[PDB]
Amino acid sequence: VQLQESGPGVVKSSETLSLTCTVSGGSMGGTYWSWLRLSPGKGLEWIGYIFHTGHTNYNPSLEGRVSISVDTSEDQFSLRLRSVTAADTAVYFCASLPRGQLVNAYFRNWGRGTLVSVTAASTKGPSVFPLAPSSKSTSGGTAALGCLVKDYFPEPVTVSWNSGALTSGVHTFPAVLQSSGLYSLSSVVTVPSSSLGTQTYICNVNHKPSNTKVDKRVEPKS
Amino acid sequence: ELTQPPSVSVSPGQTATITCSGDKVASKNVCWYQVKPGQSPEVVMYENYKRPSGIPDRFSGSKSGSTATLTIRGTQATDEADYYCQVWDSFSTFVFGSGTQVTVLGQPKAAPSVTLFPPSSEELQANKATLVCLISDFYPGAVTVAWKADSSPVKAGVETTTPSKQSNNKYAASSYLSLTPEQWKSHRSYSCQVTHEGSTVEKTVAPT
Repeated sequence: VQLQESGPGVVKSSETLSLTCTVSGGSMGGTYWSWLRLSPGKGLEWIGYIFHTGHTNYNPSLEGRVSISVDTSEDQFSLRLRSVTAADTAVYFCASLPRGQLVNAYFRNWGRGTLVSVTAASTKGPSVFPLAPSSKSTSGGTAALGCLVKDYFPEPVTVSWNSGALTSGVHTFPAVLQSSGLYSLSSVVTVPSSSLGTQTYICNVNHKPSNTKVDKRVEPKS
Repeated sequence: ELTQPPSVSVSPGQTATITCSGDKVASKNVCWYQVKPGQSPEVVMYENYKRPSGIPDRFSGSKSGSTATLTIRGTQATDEADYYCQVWDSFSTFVFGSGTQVTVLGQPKAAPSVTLFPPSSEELQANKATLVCLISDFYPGAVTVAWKADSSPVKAGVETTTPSKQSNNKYAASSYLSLTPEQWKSHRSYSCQVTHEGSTVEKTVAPT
């Protein structure tokens, strides 16, 4: 017996997530067919379960926001989670429960796990801010100056430095999905701090999804 | 809630003990799941000490109580995972642990480098403020970020990432703190605080 789920990769905020889950190598009866999810900040949690008869049991914490459908015809069971917020961003699994006494029970036959992110619906251009040179950087040398690419959607964003003529000492950090629904990454380069004031540093940000290209010049403070 | 030690690290030889120590904890029955990224979670212990089908002998543990413990002897590399404990509840049906990250080196532990950037003047001219905390070169990849305004902790407007493997075989992560310029300018100092293993690094910036 396998278990494989599916659903949209992305869900726009305050809508209604909708997933389905397909069983293979067996039949539906005799087991509570459950939905769960996993994310840091909330840990692992049981969303709900359904029986092939149509009868359900949900998580109180959710509840009135969750609807679990079912289909005995085509070995599937569906999830429907309305009024979605940033907290609902998680890795969603479907699993199985041996029908019986539930104290001793545990989930078996988990699925691979879909991955749902709560976003902002519309394509957004990034704001590019300079991160003025500082020190605590990899010794001296030596300073670390960067670029903050804030509030963009969707991914990806490309940050090069001085049009690519600069590769050594470049650390571009992975983005952050925010409660906003918008991404945000930072790209910092480490340069000889003897070269400040004279050598020019520009981060070249490309966000093809919005056809935006920002070349931000990073000056030292004064 | 059922509290668990956020991270547990162990050399490939030694053993690892994980605790679930909540409130009920749980008058008898406890179960443990192993979770690896992009993989289907699976059981490794149930009731208290029972080992399911396909579980090597090194997995073990039981309640004291009131506290269940999962113990892995001679810890193998494929045992690197996130472990969660679970009990039945009268009302909630199922109550899960906070999760523990069992990392299992790997390589010698690396201490995190923290780099804190204050808001740019430009961003402040756009009526936004964002403090950037960049953490890099740390092993294992399990840290804890906490923000401080002056001395008071901060929970609002904080967005931290999941640590990512680097080319250095080490981990990197960022944390962002969002503020209104008024907030930024009104306080005396803000501080990014990074706890990795037992050690912490607290960087601090101030409005000037």
